[PDB]
Amino acid sequence: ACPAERSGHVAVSDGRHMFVWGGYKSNQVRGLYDFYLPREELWIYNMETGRWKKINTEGDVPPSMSGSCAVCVDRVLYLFGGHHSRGNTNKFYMLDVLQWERIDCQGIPPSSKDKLGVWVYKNKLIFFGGYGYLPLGTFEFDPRGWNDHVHILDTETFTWSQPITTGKAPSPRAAHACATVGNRGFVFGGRRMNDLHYLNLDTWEWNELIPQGICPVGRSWHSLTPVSSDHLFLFGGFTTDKQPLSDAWTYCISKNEWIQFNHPYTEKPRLWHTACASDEGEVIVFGGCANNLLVHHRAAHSNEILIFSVQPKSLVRLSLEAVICFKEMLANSWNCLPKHLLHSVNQRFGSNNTSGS
Amino acid sequence: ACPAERSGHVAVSDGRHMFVWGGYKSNDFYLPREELWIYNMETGRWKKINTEGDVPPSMSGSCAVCVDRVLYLFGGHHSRGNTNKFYMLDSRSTDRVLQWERIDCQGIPPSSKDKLGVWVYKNKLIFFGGYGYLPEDKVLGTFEFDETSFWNSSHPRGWNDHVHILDTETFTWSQPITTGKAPSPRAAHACATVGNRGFVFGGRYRDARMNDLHYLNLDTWEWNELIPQGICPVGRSWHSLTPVSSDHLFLFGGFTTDKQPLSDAWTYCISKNEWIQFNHPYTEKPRLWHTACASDEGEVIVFGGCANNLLVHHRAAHSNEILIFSVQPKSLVRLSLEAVICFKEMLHSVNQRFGSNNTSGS
Amino acid sequence: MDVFLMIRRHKTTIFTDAKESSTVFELKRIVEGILKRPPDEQRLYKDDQLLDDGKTLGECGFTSQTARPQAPATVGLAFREALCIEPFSSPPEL
Amino acid sequence: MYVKLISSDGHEFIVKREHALTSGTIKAMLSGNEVNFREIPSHVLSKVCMYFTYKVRYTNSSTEIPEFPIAPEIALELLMAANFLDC
Amino acid sequence: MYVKLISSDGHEFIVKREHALTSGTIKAMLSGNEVNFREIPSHVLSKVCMYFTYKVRYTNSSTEIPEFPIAPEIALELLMAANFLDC
Repeated sequence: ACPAERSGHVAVSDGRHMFVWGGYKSNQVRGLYDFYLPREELWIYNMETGRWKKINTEGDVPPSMSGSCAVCVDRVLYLFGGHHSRGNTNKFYMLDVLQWERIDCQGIPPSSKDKLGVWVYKNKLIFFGGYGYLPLGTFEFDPRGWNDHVHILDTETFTWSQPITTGKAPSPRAAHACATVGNRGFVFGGRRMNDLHYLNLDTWEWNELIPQGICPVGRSWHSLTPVSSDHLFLFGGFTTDKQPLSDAWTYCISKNEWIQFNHPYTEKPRLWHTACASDEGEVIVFGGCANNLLVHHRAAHSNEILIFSVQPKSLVRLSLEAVICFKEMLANSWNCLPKHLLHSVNQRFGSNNTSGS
Repeated sequence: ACPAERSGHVAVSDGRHMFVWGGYKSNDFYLPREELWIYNMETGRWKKINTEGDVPPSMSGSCAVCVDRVLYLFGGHHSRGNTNKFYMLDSRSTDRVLQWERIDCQGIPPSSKDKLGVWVYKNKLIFFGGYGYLPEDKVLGTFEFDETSFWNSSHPRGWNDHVHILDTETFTWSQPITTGKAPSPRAAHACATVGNRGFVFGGRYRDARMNDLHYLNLDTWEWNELIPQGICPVGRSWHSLTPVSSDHLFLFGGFTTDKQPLSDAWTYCISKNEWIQFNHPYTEKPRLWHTACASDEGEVIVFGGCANNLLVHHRAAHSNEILIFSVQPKSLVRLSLEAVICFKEMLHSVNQRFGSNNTSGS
Repeated sequence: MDVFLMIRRHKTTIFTDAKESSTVFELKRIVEGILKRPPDEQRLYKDDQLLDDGKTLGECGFTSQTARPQAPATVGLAFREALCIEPFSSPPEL
Repeated sequence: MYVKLISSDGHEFIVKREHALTSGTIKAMLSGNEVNFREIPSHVLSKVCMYFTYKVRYTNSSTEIPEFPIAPEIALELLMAANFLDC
Repeated sequence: MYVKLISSDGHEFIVKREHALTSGTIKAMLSGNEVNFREIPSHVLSKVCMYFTYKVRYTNSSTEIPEFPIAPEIALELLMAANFLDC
């Protein structure tokens, strides 16, 4: 009914369903090997109801890995990179009994990385940063090291391409956060850094943005998800002093300023957690750790769901929750139901003729 | 670097290093014959070494042992059927490329077969059972044709209950005269040696996998069947059975009669003659046609195998994961070694430490 | 069930095992064979309290889940005298 | 700029055009002013207009969003009206 | 039958003879009773004695092995002592 606690997993979203795969957990007894959760399973969380469904996947199943990068385009999962018991990986997997598909793309694939970020444009997948072995851009060493590559993959024809960078690219880093708002591909934090950059996905030009005023503390293993066309949402992180973070920020894009966001989860800091935006103005974050991750035997991996109410809910959702609340009372009531209204709605959404049987 | 996923491979160890060879994986495909994979059980890191000479064909179901760091390989199934050839590889050599040696043994060898077991007693390798063609010689024991192979195989095959002795001093085959009721012919059974007792558990025969436990006394050559009072692990084949003490055998994984993969672990106490189920974190990672090797630090290291019913080849979930079962208390040096490695940010064996830190570099 | 303990007089630490149902009088006889002192000349203590001879170890607060071999429960011992357990050395901090 | 939403019983609700765009249905009907609702009564449409001002005010708001009260006896009417209006 | 092991600060640890034989170095000295470790402090020797009890208890247990806790401040000293005692 609930996935095992994990960190370093991937969570993708279509607006109403959240897909969770991979990650790793700490064993009960202290040891020197991490426990990677089974490759065979994929967890789906319904953001309207709050329950989980576990489906086992066959086919070209990718190995159990952590720190991978995933994206959900038209309910089609794209997975690249990560880290397993043998080392880093540069293999690219896709997933629409569901079957994983290992695709041999044209062009030159990137190196084996993890803790990177990704952007989604019209039909291109744009990956940035990471950490891994030696193979455009730079590659600073720590045998692995931080990354600057901006590899691009076309989903229409499956060709690995790299863009011509105009402007100052950001520094090598991993465990950064990426968010997409229109043609802007945002980066923030990592290494714990505090810089804020965006890349124009249309002109392929790097830009540096310097917010004015109070700014979030430099962090790693944070989450950055857009909550509007002019707002980004940052939660959690990992300071330079390694202090876990339970604070949330809202970054206005047009005004280029930062505002703190209040929430009832100040007692539950998270790092290496995933975050997904719902269609009801919420940010759903799952997994991550509350303790210090560097000490693996003392890690406290979480399987909880934290819901931030960033935007007001729709009138449909508000009314439906009122109906759900007053279920018994309304079952003994009656109300008018104009046919033209009902037919207009059922024209848009359809009506199932087999229900109730 | 990283050995590819495989089932039907062989894995042998000296208590510190695990040697991995052969096996097969789906695209069917046998893994490169010249590759020898060495897994360092202390550091948890893999190493690849190439081989030369009379390199055996790539095979699954071969039977292998490590005696005094010498690798001995018998039987198996390559792409052109079963064999009964015997190979030796001396891992103590300083060659950059180790030289396989195929030994023409004296005496009459066993039939061409795979998926058998072996016991290591004083100066002898004792092989039992398997699946393959009819013997090409007079042999003590029983052979039984697999009726499903008449119409579905290029040549009929079946199970045997043969016992064959390979004397490592002279490389001569022989067959002991045994007493008592030998176990039925079988394949994909599991063998474990404790002193002069060669235990055999499970396997497949005719129809339906089994959970009978037998042992052959390697001094008196007297077969014995153990009937434990109480619960027993379900019948299975393609399981692993590893001695973990002078009195305990460790059983993991396998394949039920109803084709269900298994993730259960059991310990059999030889003196008490009883089974006890073993709690472990790998309940969601069933394995069959895997290998298991005992470590010098009270661990059983499981490698390879398949998570599901591999009889459907295109949907077989072959693995290269390492599964570690802690079945005996570790040494304080090893425990203190792990503690120091666990805190490298707070403070040669500590220097090598382990590999593949998923957290480092963030 | 088995409980694993440390019996500390002043600077002498006795590692020993016992059951929850065993009396603390029986624990005194274990000390008798090791330190050659009859039980009436001994007095055992927990953190601060004194244990009556008739009470069992589990009744005194020594459950199996706390008195483990890798972290035995401490039992103070006084001869015939105020109980005084000297601390062990201190590890250098990092 | 203001727009006028007219209920079935003839009530005229004049709201800000930006607020009325909260409903996708109203946004499509204005795109190219008045909008007529022959099947939405005023006790429902007035509640919808209150949601318009509530939704716009607390969109991208630093302070916590308050609860929107919905009486049970109008919940099902409001749900159907909201689904028709797409807000 | 018990044995006495004395640390570098004069602390005396009385453990079972079967438990102390886990250390090969202790086995060698006893076979050549009490043993004096003029270079092992009491905070490390107490850790070592609990390992003796832990090793004997959970050997041939046919059960999952519990954790042996080792604090980071004592890890370096515990490693060297364990190496010296061959246990």
